[PDB]
Amino acid sequence: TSAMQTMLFTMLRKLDNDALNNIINNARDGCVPLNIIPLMVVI
Amino acid sequence: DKRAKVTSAMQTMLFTMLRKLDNDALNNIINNARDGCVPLNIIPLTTAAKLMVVIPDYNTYKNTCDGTFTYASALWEIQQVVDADSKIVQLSEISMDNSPNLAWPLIVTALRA
Amino acid sequence: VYRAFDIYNDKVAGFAKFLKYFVVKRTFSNYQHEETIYNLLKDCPAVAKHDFFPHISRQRLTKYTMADLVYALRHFDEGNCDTLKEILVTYNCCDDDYFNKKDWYDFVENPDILRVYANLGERVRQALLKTVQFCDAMRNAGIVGVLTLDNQDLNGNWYDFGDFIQTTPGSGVPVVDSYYSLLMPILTLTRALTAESHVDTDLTKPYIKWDLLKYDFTEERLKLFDRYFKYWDQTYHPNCVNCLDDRCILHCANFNVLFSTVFPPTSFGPLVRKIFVDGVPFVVSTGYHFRELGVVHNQDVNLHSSRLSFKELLVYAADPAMHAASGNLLLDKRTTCFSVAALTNNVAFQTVKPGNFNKDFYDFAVSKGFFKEGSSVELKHFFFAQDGNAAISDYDYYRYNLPTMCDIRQLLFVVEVVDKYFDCYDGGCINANQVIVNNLDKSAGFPFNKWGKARLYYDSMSYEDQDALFAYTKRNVIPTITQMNLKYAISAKNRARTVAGVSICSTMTNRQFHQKLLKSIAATRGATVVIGTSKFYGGWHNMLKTVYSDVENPHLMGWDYPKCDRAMPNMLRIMASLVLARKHTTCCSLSHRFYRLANECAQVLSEMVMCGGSLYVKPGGTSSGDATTAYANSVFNICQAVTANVNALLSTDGNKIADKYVRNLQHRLYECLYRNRDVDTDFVNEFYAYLRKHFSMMILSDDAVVCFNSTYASQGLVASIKNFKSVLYYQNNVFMSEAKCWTETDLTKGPHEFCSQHTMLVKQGDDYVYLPYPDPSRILGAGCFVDDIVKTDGTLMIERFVSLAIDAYPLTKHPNQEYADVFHLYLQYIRKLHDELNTSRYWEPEFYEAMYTPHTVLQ
Amino acid sequence: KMSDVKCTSVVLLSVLQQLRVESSSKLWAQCVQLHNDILLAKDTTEAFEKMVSLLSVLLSMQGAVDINKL
Repeated sequence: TSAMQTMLFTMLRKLDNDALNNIINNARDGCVPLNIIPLMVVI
Repeated sequence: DKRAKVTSAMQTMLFTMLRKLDNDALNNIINNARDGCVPLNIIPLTTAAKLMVVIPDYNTYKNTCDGTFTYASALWEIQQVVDADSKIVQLSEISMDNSPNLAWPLIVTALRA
Repeated sequence: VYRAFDIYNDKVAGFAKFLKYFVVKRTFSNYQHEETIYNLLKDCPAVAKHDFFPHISRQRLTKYTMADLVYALRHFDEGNCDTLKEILVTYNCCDDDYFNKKDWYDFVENPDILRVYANLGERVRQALLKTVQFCDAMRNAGIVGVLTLDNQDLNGNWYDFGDFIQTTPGSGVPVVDSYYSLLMPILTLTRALTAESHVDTDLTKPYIKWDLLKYDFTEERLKLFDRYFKYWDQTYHPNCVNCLDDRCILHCANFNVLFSTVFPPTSFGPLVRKIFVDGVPFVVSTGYHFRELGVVHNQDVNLHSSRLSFKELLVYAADPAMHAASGNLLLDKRTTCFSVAALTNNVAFQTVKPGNFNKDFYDFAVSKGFFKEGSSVELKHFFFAQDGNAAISDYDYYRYNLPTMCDIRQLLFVVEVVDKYFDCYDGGCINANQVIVNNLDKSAGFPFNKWGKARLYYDSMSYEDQDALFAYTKRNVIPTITQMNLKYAISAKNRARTVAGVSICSTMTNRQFHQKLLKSIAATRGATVVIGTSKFYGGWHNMLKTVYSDVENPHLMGWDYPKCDRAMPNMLRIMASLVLARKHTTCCSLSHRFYRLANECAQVLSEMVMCGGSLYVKPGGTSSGDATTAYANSVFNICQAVTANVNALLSTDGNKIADKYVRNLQHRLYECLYRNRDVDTDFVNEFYAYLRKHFSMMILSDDAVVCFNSTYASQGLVASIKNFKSVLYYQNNVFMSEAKCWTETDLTKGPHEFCSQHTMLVKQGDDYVYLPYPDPSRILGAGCFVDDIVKTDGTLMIERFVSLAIDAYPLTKHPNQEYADVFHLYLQYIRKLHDELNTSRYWEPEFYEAMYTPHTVLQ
Repeated sequence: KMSDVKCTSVVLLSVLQQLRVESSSKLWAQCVQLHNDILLAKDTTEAFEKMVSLLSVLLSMQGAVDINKL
């Protein structure tokens, strides 16, 4: 069941958008948010 | 075989429904009819001893389940409020400001008084 | 100016618009005649004042008569409906700016119009009372004549006494068939009998505190009848058990529907009693109070029993009495539907998962040049996920089912024409050892789905038990329960899709009732109803050339039924069930057929539905889980089409019909609708043949294509799409938008859309044949997304893709290259999938070609 | 870039539901609304912003699938 997230991130890197890649790069090293992003970040 | 199984299951369900119905209210309602034959929609209405109000928004909580409430020409008092996730929401939690913080709808369970 | 008239004389007949306060009018003999008749009917308070000076001057009348109102509400057209707006505005039912809102006329969108129309009801009922008063005068003064709606103004008064004749006192007789029959559809629309819910029939006083234990109301029904329908010259049974024929059943149910909207809704539903089973008091249903059929008391009511049989156990488990009584009281504030009882301690919530995206086929398609920005074929069909409060938001849609009263004289002839439409199939009551069981894994309804599927109950009940249960149903009522659930399905819209599991105790007997008829309708080719006729092997081409058969100036037309399964009135569903049961003239007596009708009306019309975790009351509509809904919908469709044709043939000015046969047909149609109560089989056959000639329908469940003589419908001799709009507005309480109704003038371009498919003529085998092709984006959606069942075995995925390729083959003849690319892509993909694992090899194109030619007609 | 973001949203809500997000009624309703709004999106930047919003509730949630290793 762990391969579902791997293929999801494969598709995400296939998209290659500025916002999505920025958010994933941030969350890579723990700098994640806490609430849903509106249309609460830590560290 | 499985016919015996479904007979036993139906019997068990019928008995678990049967041993939670009879009381003074049920007979006091049935024995005032023409030949002891009342509609069905009024046995849980004026004989039951517990009401479950499904409140979707805070306004329908104000006008319906204010902190006693009268339904079916009787007296109930709001109690044991429960949100969509089955978490005991204390009556203090259900306010105007703090309403978006708890997952609607709420389920109020009130005893008959 | 144009005013609606109800006319019947030696040269014209119908209810149509013809060109003609203190109205003034103009024969010496007619002058004296009207003067004498008025003088004899002068003292009645329902007559308007008349001034005989040479002219006949009437005084203090409205601008529109009740005929104008009945027409505007029965021939509605949002483009030209200024008279309805003027009527609504003038009597303070709404304001002028109300008609600046969008979709105000619509019932689904903006249901507040049901509050504006209702603001006429009291006025309406006032007129009704006046009517009775008027007739009293004519019964006490010796006056014989017919009552026309175009004589009673909107304030109730009457005038125009020219048709009447002087006779012996105390014996004058009014005839009120046309009047009441044309007023009937708008009695419930405006809620005319609301003031009967109050204490002394006054809208300024509290509602009657009706005794909760009271359920019969028969005396009050007869009182209301005698009060408003005093001169209706036909025996009215408040309980439809006493009728003599299914026409009597329809006739009396059409009145009980109107009279049941003044009583407390807690008095309907099953009537229950406390019986003693082996000493212990059970609560079981010993009757049922239908809003349509009155009070029905079961005949085999056994008390003080020693033990129960398996059949009795099924009747008791399905008996909601033990469930609604022994549960908890439920006040459900999420919906306005009547809520009965919560059987659990906490409301349950149900969700729907997203689709299971197949990435392999998608990458394959992108490698095959598809999904380019700017392509004509897209991905538009997804599995939408649903949150918790979805199912109930589905159930609340039943707020679109309203009480609807019908034109009883019109319906009593439309039912004959519809029975003629079905007069070629076999039917009757079959035994238990002849029922052919489809999908032995269907849900068995609540509370039966707690222990197994329908297969379980079918294998536990011997044939004798099923026969005994059928006989029981033919003498008693079993108000079973259904269970609603959310459905996992593909759609281009995110709306919630639901399936209703009807209990096994209802389907087990509905099958023994309707199996022969359904099989005979499914095994016939070339009729008006096409159900069970595969589009394969020329079937589409044959069906199209059957619809094309002999229409003179052929045009094609189609329509939709907005909120069909939710808003279909109960009167029309009872009519459909009676049309279907009309085959039982050698296997059932009249009482048997009425008990079957009552069983069905209790089980599939106004049953108790367990949604979420509780039991509510279903106000009406069809249950998609019934085997007989696909055919009852076809009966409803044929009824609506025949009704549109009747209202098109009548509402046209018979003085401009340059034909003589058509004008005589219209005259005879009026004679057979509101006169000659006995059915005229000769004219019924004449009208059926006329329709077959000039209006040829192809109808599957609530889906229809029509080939019609365009020159006639150009003049009004045949139903048009605006006629279907009007009929659906006044009979189905739903608005039909012409943005979803298609008309096609060229017959080479076949039906624009029938059964969610398209048609095009192609040259195949040196012969031009009509082939159906589907929307390509839907097939791409069904290929890219699956429902998470084929992920464990490749065989089912291969079979789904082969079915999609089969469905996709005809696009190879489409002129758009990208459309044939779809089938070629499917074929490449299935060749791949077969490599992973001559006319029977599913991996070559000649296995699919042979599916669409009648020269290889096997399965 | 329209079909790709749509199937990405499909698999993203698949993962979200797989992580028992459906046990929070409010958060699951938010995720369902965003998914259904992406599946009806007829423009690419709105689909992308709804997609990053829907990914937020995946990478803001901790105890979920790891991301530093992928």
